[PDB]
Amino acid sequence: GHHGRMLAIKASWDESGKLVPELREYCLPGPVLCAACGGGGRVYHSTPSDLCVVDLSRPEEGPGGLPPMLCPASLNICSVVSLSGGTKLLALSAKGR
Amino acid sequence: AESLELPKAIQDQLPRLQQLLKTLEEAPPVELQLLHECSPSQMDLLCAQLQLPQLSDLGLLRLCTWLLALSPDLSLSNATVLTRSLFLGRILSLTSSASRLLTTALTSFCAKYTYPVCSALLDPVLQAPGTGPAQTELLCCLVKMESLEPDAQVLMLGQILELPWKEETFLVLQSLLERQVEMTPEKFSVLMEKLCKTTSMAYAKLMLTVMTKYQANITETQRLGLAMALEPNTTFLRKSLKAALKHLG
Amino acid sequence: MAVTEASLLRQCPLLLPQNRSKTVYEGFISAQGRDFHLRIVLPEDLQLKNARLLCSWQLRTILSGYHRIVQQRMQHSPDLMSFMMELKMLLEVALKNRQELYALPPPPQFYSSLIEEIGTLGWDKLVYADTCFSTIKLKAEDASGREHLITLKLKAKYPAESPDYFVDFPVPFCASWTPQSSLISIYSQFLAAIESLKAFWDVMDEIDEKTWVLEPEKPPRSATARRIALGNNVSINIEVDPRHPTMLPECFFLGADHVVKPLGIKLSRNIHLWDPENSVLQNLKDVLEIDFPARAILEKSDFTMDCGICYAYQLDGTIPDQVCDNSQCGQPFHQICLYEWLRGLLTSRQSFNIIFGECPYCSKPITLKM
Amino acid sequence: DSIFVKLLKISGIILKTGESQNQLAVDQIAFQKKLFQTLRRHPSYPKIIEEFVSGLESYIEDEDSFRNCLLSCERLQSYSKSLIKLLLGIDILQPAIIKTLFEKLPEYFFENKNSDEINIPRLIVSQLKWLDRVVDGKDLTTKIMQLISIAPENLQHDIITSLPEILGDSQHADVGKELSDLLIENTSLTVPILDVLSSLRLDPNFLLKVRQLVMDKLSSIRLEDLPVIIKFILHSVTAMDTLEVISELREKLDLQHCVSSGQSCIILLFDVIKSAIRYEKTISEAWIKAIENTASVSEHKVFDLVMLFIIYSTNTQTKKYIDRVLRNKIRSGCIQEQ
Ligand SMILES: [Zn+2]
Ligand SMILES: [Zn+2]
Repeated sequence: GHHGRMLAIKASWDESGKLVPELREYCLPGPVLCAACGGGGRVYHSTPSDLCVVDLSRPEEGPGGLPPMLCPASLNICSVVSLSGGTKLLALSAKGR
Repeated sequence: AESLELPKAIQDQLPRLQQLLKTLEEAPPVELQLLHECSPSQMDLLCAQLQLPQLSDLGLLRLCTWLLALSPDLSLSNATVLTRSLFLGRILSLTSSASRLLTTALTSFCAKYTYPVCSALLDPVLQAPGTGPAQTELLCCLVKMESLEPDAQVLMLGQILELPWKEETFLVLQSLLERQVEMTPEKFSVLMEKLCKTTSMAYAKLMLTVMTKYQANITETQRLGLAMALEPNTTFLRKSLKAALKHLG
Repeated sequence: MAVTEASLLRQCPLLLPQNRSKTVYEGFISAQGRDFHLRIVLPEDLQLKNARLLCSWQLRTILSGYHRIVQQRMQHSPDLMSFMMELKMLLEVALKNRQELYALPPPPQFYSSLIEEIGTLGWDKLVYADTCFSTIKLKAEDASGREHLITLKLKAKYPAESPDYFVDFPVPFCASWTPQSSLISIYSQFLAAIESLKAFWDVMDEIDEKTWVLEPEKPPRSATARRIALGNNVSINIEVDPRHPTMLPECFFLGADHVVKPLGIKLSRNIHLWDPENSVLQNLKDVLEIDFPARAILEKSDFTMDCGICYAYQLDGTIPDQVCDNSQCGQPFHQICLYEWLRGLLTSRQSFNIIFGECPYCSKPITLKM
Repeated sequence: DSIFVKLLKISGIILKTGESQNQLAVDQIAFQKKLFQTLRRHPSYPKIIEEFVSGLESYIEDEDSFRNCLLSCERLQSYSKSLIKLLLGIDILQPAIIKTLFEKLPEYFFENKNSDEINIPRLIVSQLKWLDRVVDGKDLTTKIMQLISIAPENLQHDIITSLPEILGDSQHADVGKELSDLLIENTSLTVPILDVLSSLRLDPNFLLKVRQLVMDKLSSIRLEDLPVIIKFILHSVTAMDTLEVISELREKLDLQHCVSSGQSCIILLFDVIKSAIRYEKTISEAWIKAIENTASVSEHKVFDLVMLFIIYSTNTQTKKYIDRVLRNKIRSGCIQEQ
């Protein structure tokens, strides 16, 4: 969602020994403008304040607690996974650059 | 008399069930999973029909262990119907303090299914006449178990408080309130109102213990109620009670 | 009440009959300081055999893999009353398992009062505060100039209840927590615990500098025992009393039984020449009439001081202690290894809880006392 | 500005604020006899003690003043007994002081471990230990028992434990009966009662009675307490009460019934039974003579086997006799797979 509802799904297979879908619904800060996925259970999303990141990687997660990258309002993000060294992403910052 | 049919699987496994109970006088089966197919109405015939009431000290105890393994939890009403065939006879029938087994068995069972257990049984044990030391000592142990979590001591409170107050209610209730069980002032006031309606040694100590732990919860108006409630000169330890009272003022 | 005219309202306040024939209830249900939507349509008669139960998509999330449980509950349940009792009991269960979604602090009490009490301490002290502000860690100094940390874990109401206080030093730490007590209270208590051990830390730091400490390796502040090495292939394990550290400790000897004998015998002669004015080392050197080597570690970096049965140091806490009474072997072993060796062989002969046998390497008489 | 503090100063003691141990201007004997004869010669001599104890009770309403009044006196010519202790040495004040001492103490249920981690309940009870005269036992009793009835666990547990130093010789047996009264009435406090009864001065007949009154409710007892229970049974056991208790013991005991903490204390029970039977041949001989006399029933139980293995493992003089009994039992078509 835009008003910062995030939906998380996973396979649980717990307590009955049968596959049950483990849902969260997170309510994250900020009107979310754009997001993308990076290597190792990481999502880069953006609010018109800040460009923030979310680690799902550890069933899954109680809260979805999140740092910025101190980058500005990037809308329309994109990711290329390098695996050379670290991950290298491409953005359009809100001002038009 | 009533013309009720047990589920056809229970009428079928009714003698396998009668086998298994007998077995438990000498990890659980599927036969115990068929109780989920009983309504409390059919279950009521079924408790009487398994003749759970005559199980040994040993026999009952092993059993209780099995019901507590069950994965879909037993419905409020169903869980209660059970209690009254399982224990309530023996509890009422108690003369000398309950077997370590029935304490254990009851307490362990009470540990999972405490609201159905205690929502059912507490009232009648106490709404029975000729309730003696033998009966109280296990409802003493009920409240005193670590397992009886705060939330459940609160639910115990909603129940202990809805009963007519006599000496038997107070002694158990002091020991629930002895933890510092959390109170909405809604219930604390009623406890205090109810407390404030009286000659008794039990009640003396009850009031005293409230006013040390829930000093914190004592309003001006509740301290007036306590001034009212301490009026008596039959009150033993009055100096203590009024010293504690005056110390709030 | 008995009737669900009144018992329904008294147990589910937030269930409002829309239709005249009390057939559509709607509105809410309460659940662990959390109200949720509900829209619960009955048939033209009061029957739950057929009933529509629709929800918030929020409610579908929390009734994850109980869809069938509650479908059972609808068909087997007598009344709507009883259904709601169960649906509450059931939500409480679902959420207490999913208990990792909860807990908002009281900001007018907490964040400020915590900033206030840390100001009371001083800002030079604080070393760590968690981004949930749940954990913090604080620093104090000894009179010696040693850093001693304290971890705190905080509740939603810090000043009301005790914060969980975790700290390394060996005697059990006691914090007189009142709702009136603060970070400064427990900090003074922490300094009190530091100074009762002030002589103790000095005796331990002295031993750790001047002697070949063996069997705590980077010891914490919690260690009261200190396995010192002396010469090679004999050791002394030393437990010290923290309140009387300079005073005589219980001490005893590991190694070859021909090497331990004169040392024990000279300790028994010279134990009255212990004096608590000197250090532990300055009393042991004149009691046992020896010096200690300074870290035969760096020269003897591979002397194979391993079991020589299993070829490992540290088998399940145990150390190479059992040795050969021989100048030419001197090979250490473990209790478990030497026992599973000497019991397995024919030749081995046991008195009561002792085995006499042959040393594996040199085939000389070796004794094991379990 | 009270007759209490005034007449204390007259009789030759310094009554301090309450922050360090109270000084004493005269000898303790001199103080006590002077305070006695000064209250004697005062007009309204029977009525001065009411005013005396009213002044005292109003004085000791602060914690710390009272606590310093309970603590060791400073001796100028160098420690001594407390001001309340030296008052208690005076017999005419004594019953009144008991009355007061017992009246207020439930204030200190929940204020245990104040300032220097000292229990004012233990202080106020330790004012009654080794008293060289007691005027009234029965008053003292009925109040101590009513206190015991209501009070939470460790407090009363401690009173129980301290009862042997407190009580005079006339009032042993009395207490005995009413403790057996408490025994049936509460289980939790089985242990210290027992310890007490065995550290009292009583008649052995009564002890037989209570021991049976153990034995009947022994299914109701949580396991933790059993060892010291059964230790008590096997020190109360005579040479002549051997098979009696043992047959009864051997019956009532279950060890199917008890079952992670259960297993550990079962083991520790067996340690304790080992030490019992290890440690008197009286039991071993008669124990066996009580298992051979159960060759009748095919139904003799897990305990009888495990117990045999035990007496063979521990007791040495009997090895032939165990083997003899086991062989004459096992041939008979008794002990088998099941
Ligand atoms: Zn080894
Ligand atoms: Zn060798």
